[PDB]
Amino acid sequence: ILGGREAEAHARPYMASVQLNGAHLCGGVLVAEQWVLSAAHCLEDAADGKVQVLLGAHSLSQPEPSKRLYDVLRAVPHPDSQPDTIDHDLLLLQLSEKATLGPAVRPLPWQRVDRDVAPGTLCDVAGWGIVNHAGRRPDSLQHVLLPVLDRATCNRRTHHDGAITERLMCAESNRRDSCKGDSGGPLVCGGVLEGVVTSGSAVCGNRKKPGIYTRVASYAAWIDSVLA
Repeated sequence: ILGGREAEAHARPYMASVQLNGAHLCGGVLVAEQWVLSAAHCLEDAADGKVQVLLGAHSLSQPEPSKRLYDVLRAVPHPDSQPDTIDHDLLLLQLSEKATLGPAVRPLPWQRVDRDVAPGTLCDVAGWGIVNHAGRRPDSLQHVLLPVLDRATCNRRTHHDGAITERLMCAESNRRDSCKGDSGGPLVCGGVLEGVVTSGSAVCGNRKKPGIYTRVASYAAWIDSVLA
């Protein structure tokens, strides 16, 4: 997260760290007691690796009473996701057991009705991704409030040049943005999950390249089917 601040510890009890061989790989969001939603490209590399989910964390490294590392019983990338595209970039991870809930671990409601978030709406993005261009990784959860950008403008040639489908949304990315290691993390509006961070684009915090997020409401049928 570039241009943000350290989040209040455990104030986002839905926040998950998707880990590969004990190292933070992607953000994720607890959407049911036993299920974490993230981005498919997070796994599109993992292969042999041991995939786990850390819940209840603020610091990735430091002792905390609420921290709990879960194995994953199944990893379900969206069947239409593809390594060379930003489309359908969702990943559901089933935890080895239902998460132990408490003040620091709680699923977040997610939008099932397929309607766009209104342009200008301020939404919260959280994660442990890099916080500057030098690529330094923060140890504790960061977050930033970003205004939603109208899809039309986001699709302008200088921006994303027609790549933003009705299944995607954008947020402004000027000095503030999600970055490498923030992929899979949640875009939350008024306490509701609306978006998941998609593929890291080559430059973080570039105003001509708005952040791109997968619209969870657009994939509600798919999500529901997996969870059922």
